[PDB]
Amino acid sequence: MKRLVYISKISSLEEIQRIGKVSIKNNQRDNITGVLLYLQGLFFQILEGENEKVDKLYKKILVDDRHTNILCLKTEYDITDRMFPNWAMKTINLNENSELMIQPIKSLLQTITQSHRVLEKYMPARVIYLINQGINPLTVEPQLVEKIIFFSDILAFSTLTEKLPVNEVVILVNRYFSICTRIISAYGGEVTKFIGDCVMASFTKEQGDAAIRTSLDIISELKQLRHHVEATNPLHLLYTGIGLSYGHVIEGNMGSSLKMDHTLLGDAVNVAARLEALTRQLPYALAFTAGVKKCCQAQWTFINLGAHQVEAIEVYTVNEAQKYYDTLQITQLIRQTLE
Amino acid sequence: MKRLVYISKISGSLEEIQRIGKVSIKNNQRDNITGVLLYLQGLFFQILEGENEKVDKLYKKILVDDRHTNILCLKTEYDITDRMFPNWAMKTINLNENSELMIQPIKSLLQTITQSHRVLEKYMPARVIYLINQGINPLTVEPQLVEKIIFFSDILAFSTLTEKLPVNEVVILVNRYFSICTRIISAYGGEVTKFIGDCVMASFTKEQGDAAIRTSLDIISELKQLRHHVEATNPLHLLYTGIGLSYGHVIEGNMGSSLKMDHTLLGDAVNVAARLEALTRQLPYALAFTAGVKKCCQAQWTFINLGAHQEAIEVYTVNEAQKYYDTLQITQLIRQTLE
Ligand SMILES: Cc1cc2nc3c(=O)[nH]c(=O)nc-3n(C[C@H](O)[C@H](O)[C@H](O)COP(=O)(O)O)c2cc1C
Ligand SMILES: Cc1cc2nc3c(=O)[nH]c(=O)nc-3n(C[C@H](O)[C@H](O)[C@H](O)COP(=O)(O)O)c2cc1C
Ligand SMILES: [Cl-]
Ligand SMILES: [Cl-]
Repeated sequence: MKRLVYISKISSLEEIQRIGKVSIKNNQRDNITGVLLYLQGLFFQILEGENEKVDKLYKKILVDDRHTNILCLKTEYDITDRMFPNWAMKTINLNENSELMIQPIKSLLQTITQSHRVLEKYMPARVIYLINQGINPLTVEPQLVEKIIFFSDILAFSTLTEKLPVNEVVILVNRYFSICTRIISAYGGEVTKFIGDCVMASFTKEQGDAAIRTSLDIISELKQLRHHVEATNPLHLLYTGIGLSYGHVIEGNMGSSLKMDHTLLGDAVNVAARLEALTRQLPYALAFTAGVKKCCQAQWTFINLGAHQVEAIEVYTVNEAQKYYDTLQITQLIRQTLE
Repeated sequence: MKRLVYISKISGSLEEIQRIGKVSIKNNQRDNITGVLLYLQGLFFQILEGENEKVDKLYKKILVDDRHTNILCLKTEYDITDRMFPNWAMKTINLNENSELMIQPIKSLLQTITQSHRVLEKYMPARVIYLINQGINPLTVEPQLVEKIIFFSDILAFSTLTEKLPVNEVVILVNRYFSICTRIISAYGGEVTKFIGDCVMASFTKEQGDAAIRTSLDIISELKQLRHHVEATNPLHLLYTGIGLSYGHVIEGNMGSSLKMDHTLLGDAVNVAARLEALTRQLPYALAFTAGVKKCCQAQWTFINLGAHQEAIEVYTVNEAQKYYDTLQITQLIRQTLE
């Protein structure tokens, strides 16, 4: 038996009662007990029952359109007892509870949960996934894994920061991060960090083609954006270069009780970064290693760009990543445009 | 009138908890402070309301109390119209001793969300924790151009250490290095912003020039003590660092999309500090910084000019940062030891 807890965000009061009625019916049939609280636009649900049976329900609740931003906070895998043996699904509306002695607990709960939701927006997606799976991020051991590492950043970003107002730079950076995160995630990748204007992400060794396609789609969407906007919009000057590496990296949660983070340790991270920087002096906006190339099964036109020093290593690209522009001219054009 | 909420962990008894309750009633009666103290599973929740001078005066007293630790103020309300608890000088509730069944769901939800909250706090940038502690929602703060000293430190010959050490040995070594850097940076008023691979990124204000140099020297010194504290079979015996400091304008604030948010620092100084840390590999000093950092220093260091490096930039260090070893020889030692 196992018991899990999740919180969610509500997307009218009668419909909630309908939910509760359905749950009472469905859960008694499956020996599932639990509770549904709601307060100030948030849902709280505890569910317990047979391991297989709770999972089917949770999948239904996940795809349910009535709530969004679902996060499973805790899972307990071999519970000796149930917490609510008699409740198929007790609905408790903490909004219309006016009892004074419950008001401090209720107020603290709302404050702490809202604060928790704010913090969730800064978490690495890999930690959120771990928590959703019932794994303690603080105790899980890091592992060596084979990964494709993705690095991209904004062309001539120092020139742009030098010549643009604060809000313009932030709007531009936010648009860039938005387009990178959306495309990376669409292809199954995971964004690791933003470092300045750099986007760091990782794909699995089975996602070589997806990484190439992510890189091409980001470049392609930037080119569209550049001719979507007027020439007074800074977005008209947004270009990117992309580096990809493949290797062994130690993935996990690192640090101390004072400060934690999710990190990838290994040479491939630095190689991807150097390759991304190398695209400035290349006729292509995407550079990757032989290891990345070997993870690809599609019929790309790989182009060998010789050995370069980051030891020297072979550097490849695909034909479709070729620049329709000259890079040095572009940075000068950016400089002159901002005069 | 001011109302604030905070949570804390108990350091290190029912009669002692009730003694806290009685002292608070007396003092709060004196200063027209009302509120609620709540205890649950080694955790403290307290709500305090009153006029500004008195609640701050009490809060400073509460921070220094040795009975609780890891104090975080979650919300602050200013010039409030009403009191939330007009009639309670200090109502102490021990939810551990509450056996009521109807309260058990809310009590369980509070414990779970608070414990998850404390875990999430560890992953936050120190600037976000700071903003929350000031009763400011970090998500509503607008980015600002500010003058910052940027700090970068990483592990020497880390590529060799990852290649030749087991995963668990690498993790113990990186955790200890992160543990040491975070403690010292934080002790000196610096803010750790994130870990990138084996690198620690932090920022200091322009008024903390000496504190940043002292932070760097202290980390180096503590690594030196540790290297001779341990046996030669311990990976910690081979742990060295290089440190880079830069000074310049950076944009600070929340950036990204609905898919991924983060606290980022945008600016030329971020890249410069990273390159200077890497530059220490080929210098007889473990610390390298720009001229702007040197101008932020009021203490009488022996600054040493290491010329210009790559537009070129001028590099400085302090005589105190000199290595008692040759760096190439130390790298060869690291590889020869691991055979
Ligand atoms: C917040 C929330 C909690 C829910 N909890 C339960 C639950 O505990 N048990 C249950 O059977 N259904 C629950 N539901 C939704 C129903 O599973 C779903 O609407 C219905 O069962 C679909 O019926 P079907 O299986 O015939 O498609 C919940 C929905 C929401 C939005
Ligand atoms: C969790 C916790 C909550 C506390 N709350 C209050 C409080 O609300 N009011 C108060 O005067 N002291 C509170 N105290 C303790 C104060 O520091 C107290 O005034 C101190 O222990 C004794 O003060 P005194 O030396 O001036 O007599 C609290 C302590 C703890 C650990
Ligand atoms: Cl693929
Ligand atoms: Cl990382």
